[PDB]
Amino acid sequence: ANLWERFCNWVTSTDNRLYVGWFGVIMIPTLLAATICFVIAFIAAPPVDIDGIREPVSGSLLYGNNIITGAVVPSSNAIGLHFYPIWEAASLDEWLYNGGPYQLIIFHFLLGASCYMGRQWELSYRLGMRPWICVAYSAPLASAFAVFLIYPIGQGSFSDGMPLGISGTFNFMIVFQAEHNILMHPFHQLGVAGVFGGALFCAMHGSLVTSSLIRETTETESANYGYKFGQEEETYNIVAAHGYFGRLIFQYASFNNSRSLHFFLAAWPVVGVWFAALGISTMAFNLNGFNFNHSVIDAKGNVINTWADIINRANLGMEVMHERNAHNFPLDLA
Amino acid sequence: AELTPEVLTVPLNSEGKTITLTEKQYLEGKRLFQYACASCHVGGITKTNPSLDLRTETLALATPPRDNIEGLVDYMKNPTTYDGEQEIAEVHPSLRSADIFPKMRNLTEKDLVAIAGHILVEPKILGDKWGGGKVYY
Amino acid sequence: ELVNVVDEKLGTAYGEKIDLNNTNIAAFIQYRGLYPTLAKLIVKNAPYESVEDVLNIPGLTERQKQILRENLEHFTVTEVETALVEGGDRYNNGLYK
Amino acid sequence: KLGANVGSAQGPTGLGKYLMRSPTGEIIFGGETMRFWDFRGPWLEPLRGPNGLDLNKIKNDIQPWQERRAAEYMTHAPLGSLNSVGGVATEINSVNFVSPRSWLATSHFVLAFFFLVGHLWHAGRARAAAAGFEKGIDRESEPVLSMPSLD
Amino acid sequence: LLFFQGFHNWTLNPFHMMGVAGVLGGALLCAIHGATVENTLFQDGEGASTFRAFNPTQAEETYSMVTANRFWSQIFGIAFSNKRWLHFFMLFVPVTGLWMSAIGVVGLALNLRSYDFISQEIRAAEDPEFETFYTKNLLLNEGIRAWMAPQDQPHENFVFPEEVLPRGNAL
Amino acid sequence: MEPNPNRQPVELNRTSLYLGLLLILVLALLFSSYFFN
Amino acid sequence: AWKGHAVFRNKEGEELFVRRMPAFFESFPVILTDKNGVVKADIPFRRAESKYSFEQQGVTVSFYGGELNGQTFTDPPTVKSYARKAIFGEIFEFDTETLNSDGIFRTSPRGW
Amino acid sequence: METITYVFIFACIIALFFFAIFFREPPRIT
Amino acid sequence: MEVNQLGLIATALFVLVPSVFLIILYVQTESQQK
Amino acid sequence: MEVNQLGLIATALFVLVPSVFLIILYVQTESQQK
Amino acid sequence: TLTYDDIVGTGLANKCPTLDDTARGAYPIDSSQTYRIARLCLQPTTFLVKEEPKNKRQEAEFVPTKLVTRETTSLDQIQGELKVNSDGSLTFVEEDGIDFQPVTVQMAGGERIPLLFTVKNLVASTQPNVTSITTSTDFKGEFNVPSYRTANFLDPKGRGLASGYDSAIALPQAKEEELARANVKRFSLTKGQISLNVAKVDGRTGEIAGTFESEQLSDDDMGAHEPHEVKIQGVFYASIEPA
Ligand code: CLA
Ligand code: CLA
Ligand SMILES: CCCCCCCCCCCCCCCC(=O)OC[C@H](CO[C@@H]1O[C@H](CS(=O)(=O)O)[C@@H](O)[C@H](O)[C@H]1O)OC(=O)CCCCCCCCCCCCCCC
Ligand SMILES: CCCCCCCCCCCCCCCC(=O)OC[C@H](COP(=O)(O)OC[C@@H](O)CO)OC(=O)CCCCCCCCCCCCCCC
Ligand SMILES: CCCCCCCCCCCCCCCC(=O)OC[C@H](COP(=O)(O)OC[C@@H](O)CO)OC(=O)CCCCCCCCCCCCCCC
Ligand SMILES: CCCCCCCCCCCCCCCC(=O)OC[C@H](COP(=O)(O)OC[C@@H](O)CO)OC(=O)CCCCCCCCCCCCCCC
Ligand code: HEM
Ligand SMILES: CCCCCCCCCCCCO[C@@H]1O[C@H](CO)[C@@H](O[C@H]2O[C@H](CO)[C@@H](O)[C@H](O)[C@H]2O)[C@H](O)[C@H]1O
Ligand SMILES: CCCCCCCCCCCCO[C@@H]1O[C@H](CO)[C@@H](O[C@H]2O[C@H](CO)[C@@H](O)[C@H](O)[C@H]2O)[C@H](O)[C@H]1O
Ligand SMILES: CCCCCCCS[C@@H]1O[C@H](CO)[C@@H](O)[C@H](O)[C@H]1O
Ligand SMILES: CCCCCCCS[C@@H]1O[C@H](CO)[C@@H](O)[C@H](O)[C@H]1O
Ligand code: OEX
Ligand SMILES: [Ca+2]
Ligand SMILES: [Ca+2]
Ligand SMILES: [Cl-]
Ligand SMILES: [Cl-]
Ligand SMILES: [Cl-]
Ligand SMILES: [Fe+2]
Repeated sequence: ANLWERFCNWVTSTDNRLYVGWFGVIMIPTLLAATICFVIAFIAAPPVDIDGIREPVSGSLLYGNNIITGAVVPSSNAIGLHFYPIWEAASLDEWLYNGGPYQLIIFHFLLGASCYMGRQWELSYRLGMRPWICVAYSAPLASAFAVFLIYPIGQGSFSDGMPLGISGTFNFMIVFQAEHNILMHPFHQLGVAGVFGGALFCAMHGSLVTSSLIRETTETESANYGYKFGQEEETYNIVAAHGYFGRLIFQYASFNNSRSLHFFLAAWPVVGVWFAALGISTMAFNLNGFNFNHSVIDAKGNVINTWADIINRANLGMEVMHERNAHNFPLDLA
Repeated sequence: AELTPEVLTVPLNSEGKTITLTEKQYLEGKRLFQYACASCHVGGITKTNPSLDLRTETLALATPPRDNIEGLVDYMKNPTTYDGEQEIAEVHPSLRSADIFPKMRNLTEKDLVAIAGHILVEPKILGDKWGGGKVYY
Repeated sequence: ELVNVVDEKLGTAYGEKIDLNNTNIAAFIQYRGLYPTLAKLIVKNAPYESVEDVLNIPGLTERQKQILRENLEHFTVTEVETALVEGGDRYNNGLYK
Repeated sequence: KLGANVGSAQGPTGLGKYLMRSPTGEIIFGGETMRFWDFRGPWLEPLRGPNGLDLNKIKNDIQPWQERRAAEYMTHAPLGSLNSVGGVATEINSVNFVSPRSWLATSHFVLAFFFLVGHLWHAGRARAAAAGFEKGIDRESEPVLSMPSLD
Repeated sequence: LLFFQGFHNWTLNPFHMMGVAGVLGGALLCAIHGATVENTLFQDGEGASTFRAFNPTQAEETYSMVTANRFWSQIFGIAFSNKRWLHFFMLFVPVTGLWMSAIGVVGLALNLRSYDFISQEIRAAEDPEFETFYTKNLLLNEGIRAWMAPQDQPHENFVFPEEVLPRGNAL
Repeated sequence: MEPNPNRQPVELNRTSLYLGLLLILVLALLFSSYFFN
Repeated sequence: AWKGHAVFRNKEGEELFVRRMPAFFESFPVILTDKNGVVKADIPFRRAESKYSFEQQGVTVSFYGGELNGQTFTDPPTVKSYARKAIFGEIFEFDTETLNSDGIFRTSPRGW
Repeated sequence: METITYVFIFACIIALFFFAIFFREPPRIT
Repeated sequence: MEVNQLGLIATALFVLVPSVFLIILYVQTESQQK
Repeated sequence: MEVNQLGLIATALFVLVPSVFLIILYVQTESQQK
Repeated sequence: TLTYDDIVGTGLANKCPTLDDTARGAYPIDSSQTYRIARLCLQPTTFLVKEEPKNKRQEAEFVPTKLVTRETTSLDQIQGELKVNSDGSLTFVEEDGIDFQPVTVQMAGGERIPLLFTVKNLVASTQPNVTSITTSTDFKGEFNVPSYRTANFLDPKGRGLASGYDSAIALPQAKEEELARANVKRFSLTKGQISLNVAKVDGRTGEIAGTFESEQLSDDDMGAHEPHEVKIQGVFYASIEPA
């Protein structure tokens, strides 16, 4: 057993408190770098010329933000999709003025999270599990890729990537709605069905299983002590639960098969959020939401407004106001 | 409200002679306008030069006047600057420059008349929406 | 002490007529025969001590001089306002439809 | 055409309204399109010099075919709705247009993504099947039960 | 939705935010739980489609809690160990979230908004170089209100002349 | 992991709680004027 | 104190009325109409094509009652200021130093 | 002092991550 | 009066931190087997 | 910045009071026999 | 003889052309001919900002700064008239070109100074009797410095001069006096001075190159605060040609 052999054995060990793994060998350093840079930037970075018009936006705490307003501000529109590592800058001060931290953090993060998914496969394999947890995780990951990488590629600038902050996230959403009418896009609608539905089935499932807990405890103790970790007996009555649910809707809307049920629980939100991710990722190439502006006309030819037209008025407000100093020409073409 | 013959009656020439368009004429004019013009002139504005619109009052004050059928048809054959000083067929779609603006190629006199009629009738329907831009959307 | 000079200029003839010394060129579309040829000449040869000085622009045709004469009533002149004429704003003032 | 000196027109931000510099100095178009200065096209390159866009070529050498082409492309930008209403998201119905580039880009991003998912699915499944636990954990030989506690 | 953004600045409201956490967290739990059970199943049949190998009356758990726990302990650092707590928590997160959003909306009934940060406004009013995403989003809101109010609140008979409409350069 | 033999339970009886609370509160009543200044 | 009732007039002496702020709006434009609701004056955002500026329309304000009773103001800044206050209804003088007031509306105990 | 507060609360949360992971009550099979 | 603002937080913590300490000790003493 | 002066103590107490509560409960649980 | 693809991305596009050490000759000036500068290029290499002392009676120094807006700083493609005056001096009258760059430099401690680096409306003249331009020839002149932002620019609360709110709308019932300087936007217009020192002359080609120092005010944020005094030093290139 030479040294490389033992190194590989430790890396892939199923006994480490946290699994390292080969994916983890990339994950750990990239995630540490992204995290460290993020915390430092979020606390102390100077304002960032996000839209490349020498109009620097302050994102950090020390420069006048709170938790809700603060952000790591996207790199300059002057940079576009150009790679801006620290060593391309003349100085750290230039690097900061132009939003370098943003690129360091999002590239390291995306690599890191990709390896996080890989790692989920990897440990599933080392433990003799079936492998598809990582596929469930692909949905939020794909979303992150959508707002941090794909959308910037489609619009030609990381300055249009989502900001690393709460309010910056809202800014991103609002401008997105202006430029894509995302609410009227069936993929975003599927995404909403996914997360609303996921919340619903989450509560539903939780409540039904909780409802059918087999009595194992007294009134003066938590029912949870009624389940012992690793016990072979199922801790609730799935037949009683199925009976209740079938009666609540009708006999056949219900799952009596736990495997089929849990698969449904995985699939509904995962698929929905996949479609959300693809909504952002295809709206990245400006294939946008349904446009029914002035779709309904009377006999003379008067426009008869629908709610779609009111939406359009709102969108117009967003459009004309966003990045109020950045456009010189009448069409916002990216 | 409906699209009445009165609505469909527009100036044919500068001398104040009118012409009454058919509903068929109006609709074909709309179709042809969308096919050959709307890419720049959607809603009556001008995307590659927003300073000049297709409002009737604007066409009236153009040189020569373009607020009637023959003015507009003429423009579609031989477009000029707003003051009449320059002929701009080279950068503006016209029968004269249908060689470089191919969508103009198979257009008949009747077609141009229909387009002209669309341009004149539409503000009578939409009012300020026509040439008004996003403010009036 | 502190004054918005643009709002102020709106209280002069600048708010009533085409200021040959300040107004953005698109205003010349208001009247027959002025845009773009004469508009370009006028904006180019500004400023003018009086409206009638616009008749003296080098190269004007006789017909152009007639057209200008027809439109003196729609013109004015006021002091050149830096804020209105810097940035090439007389040719493009960031306003479209 | 209206008489502007486009090389010297200062935009509201202080950057040139029509022309500015890229981060490495090249003369490029101003406004948001500063992000797109890497663009190269047969209609634009005649105006290009060693230092980027050439002000003299811009003043003297712009042919009408170039104007035509720029107007055409400006008015056929790859922006449009799912029901093929051409233009920005707030545009009114009138133009039936969605660019082929949008259709092809979006279709193939969707397909490439679901194929990434497919790769994860069948790769993980292939590993699990080659090792013999793709159908679940053997109750009589549960691997984790033979591993020391994490803590 | 768009109205609540423009007039109430609803996204800035901590009760809405708790709502979002509850909903997205619920979705997260739904997905992660489903996937976990499905990928820690015991082999209880010979079929490669593993759905048939379950019996509703069976006394045994169909998946391994112990293996799932080790997996998540090593992936994420922590893991459920108690099934009862897991499922109760699946009730608790989205339900609590929706309740909080309800509280926020009750505030909005009175225009009792989380609309501004006063310190932000004092600084920005005094200092025309100070900018954050918060002030940017307020500009967006002002846009929404001005451009949508006349057609959205027709009973008010709003007439906003072009010149008063808030608009940035060119657009 | 094997248990550490040096562990000891800790105590605070009620009288000590009362004395302690009295000390803290009275110290606070004394020093607060100076904290406000 | 009540500053008195503000009456706005244009250069022609027509009485003008400031459009009041609805409770929904955190901020509101300044718009003045005649008795029939026709826009006669406003405070423009973009100036370049303004037609209704106070300067152009020669807007003045006269007060009746209250501290400003019998006074008229004609300089556009001041008239504009009082118009801004007019979107809030009747105009008042406030002590803002005593409490270090920040100028942002708060609800009453009815609200709370 | 606002900044100090934000950073303090955050720091506490990270410390808690540390204890909740490495000094958890270890799960035990029966 | 123009007091030190921190006075308040200073006083509050000054009371709460040690008091809490005591309360913790006391309570965990009472819960110990009798 | 011009922040609400009571923010600090409000936050401090917001953290400290319920946390302490939990800590008390936890510690007296651990001190119980078995 | 470089092309755009040789140049792009190198940083070279922001550099002015250079003359060899062989170019120390003289460029014959014929009073009868009419002259033009076909290309004036000014490449800044150093931005210095005058510190603003506390006692106001201590000598203020120009301190070094860090450029943070990258290689976007040079003036070029500037052309203008080259007049022969009665006393035999030459006067360059700037007609057109890329004759401004917004520049932001950063002072020790982090303060950022934006400025409109410019030679707009430059009029610069030599000493008399310049029979031939030599490495002893030089230009001195003045230029205009308009507001760093032009009139449409809106501040982060949407206030501006030619557009925007005219008040602080997030503070509806605040007293306006204390906010006047921020609410009422003002458009600056000042003067700068420049000296061009010819260090090299190729008399065959009429190409000259040398060093410059200009002085001007920095951005004043549309009247919100006081500008800073800036000194810009660098190299220049000009091609003289009879027109
Ligand atoms: C590479 C794939 C591709 C692309 C980019 C296009 C693009 C186009 N097609 Mg073509 N076409 C395709 C495949 C494609 N098509 C196929 C497979 C068929 C046979 C049905 C056709 C038959 C066809 C006809 C008859 C016509 C077109 C037309 C068009 C044009 C208008 C499209 C439109 O309006 O759609 C409308 C949009 C939709 C219908 C939305 C589709 C959304 C789908 C259902 C989402 C699916 C995502 C993913 C696959 C789902 C995975 C499920 C998950 C759970 C795993 C556009 C240029 C039109 C044209 O202009 O011709 C000149 C036209 O008339 N196409
Ligand atoms: C990250 C994205 C995100 C997420 C996850 C949420 C999440 C939420 N939003 Mg928020 N929202 C967002 C972004 C987001 N929002 C943004 C950017 C804005 C702009 C500011 C808004 C503006 C907004 C508004 C204006 C409101 C919300 C509300 C909510 C909550 C609604 C929960 C719900 O299910 O109601 C669904 C409704 C119910 C559950 C009621 C009962 C439904 C019954 C049981 C249905 C019966 C159906 C029956 C069978 C008939 C079927 C018929 C069929 C034919 C159709 C939820 C917390 C709502 C809220 O806070 O409520 C307090 C709300 O009013 N949001
Ligand atoms: C300006 C920036 C500067 C930053 C500098 C930071 C450098 C840190 C280097 C310090 C090295 C020591 C620390 C180890 C502590 C530890 O975790 O041990 C825990 C255990 C114990 O080690 C086990 O220890 C056992 C023996 S003994 O206990 O050590 O004696 C042994 O048997 C076993 O093999 C071994 O795995 O180790 C493991 O479980 C395997 C390694 C787990 C690796 C954790 C990586 C974390 C990645 C974080 C990604 C997210 C980032 C943000 C999250 C909020
Ligand atoms: C195949 C279509 C791809 C999209 C749906 C995929 C379903 C799985 C995706 C969710 C993964 C969650 C995490 C893994 C969860 C997990 O581990 O799954 C486990 C579950 C059971 O695994 P088994 O090993 O028993 O079966 C899979 C293979 O081994 C084959 O036997 O997988 C399936 O049931 C696959 C069913 C595919 C049958 C085709 C599905 C078609 C769905 C159509 C949806 C269209 C909606 C349009 C909008 C309305
Ligand atoms: C490579 C490493 C990657 C992981 C990095 C670190 C991840 C940290 C994970 C959370 C650690 C702290 C958990 C404390 C709490 C703790 O120890 O819980 C422990 C608890 C144990 O569950 P059991 O089933 O064992 O408990 C049952 C009975 O004991 C209940 O009485 O876990 C859960 O309840 C799961 C649901 C909570 C999930 C909470 C997730 C929170 C995510 C972060 C949210 C806030 C972020 C703030 C940003 C500033
Ligand atoms: C920066 C981080 C800061 C961490 C903060 C932690 C702070 C810890 C605070 C320590 C508080 C100690 C309180 C012990 C209080 C206490 O436990 O008393 C009772 C205690 C009796 O101890 P025994 O040996 O009897 O043991 C009994 C055991 O149950 C005690 O644990 O005596 C002492 O502790 C010695 C010192 C007594 C001195 C107390 C005198 C009080 C007199 C009242 C004075 C005020 C009235 C004046 C009127 C003029
Ligand atoms: C479609 C065939 C089409 C018509 C019809 C059309 C009409 C038109 C008119 C009547 C004018 C004059 C407007 C006025 O007030 O005097 C005018 C002016 C311009 N147009 Fe046009 N036009 C049609 C097609 C197109 C297309 C496809 C474009 C875009 C490439 C375009 C653009 C313009 C421009 C620019 C002008 C102003 C030109 C100038 O005065 O210098 N038009 N159009
Ligand atoms: C584009 C570049 C193309 C280059 C041309 C292709 C060259 C490819 C050469 C691949 C070499 C791989 O060599 C690989 O090395 C490792 C480590 O020694 C071996 O690993 C082996 O030894 C280690 C150390 O004892 C053991 O822990 C491990 O279990 C065992 O498999 C692999 O079994 C061997 O296959
Ligand atoms: C923000 C400011 C807050 C300040 C917080 C101060 C923290 C104080 C921590 C106190 C720790 C108490 O430590 C706790 O002591 C008790 C006994 O003393 C121990 O209890 C042990 O002894 C008792 C008595 O024989 C046994 O019944 C019990 O089974 C055994 O575990 C606990 O295992 C230990 O956790
Ligand atoms: C330009 C001079 C105009 C002076 C009159 C302003 C409107 S009135 C003014 O409003 C303030 C709130 O903004 C009050 O605090 C103050 O008491 C009152 O004087
Ligand atoms: C571990 C330290 C990481 C944080 C260091 C922050 C950058 S360092 C910081 O920069 C500021 C602006 O230039 C200066 O005002 C300040 O004096 C200086 O300390
Ligand atoms: O950067 Mn952010 O936002 Ca996508 O559009 Mn264009 O650019 Mn800008 O404007 Mn709209
Ligand atoms: Ca104050
Ligand atoms: Ca010299
Ligand atoms: Cl924005
Ligand atoms: Cl632009
Ligand atoms: Cl108009
Ligand atoms: Fe379950």
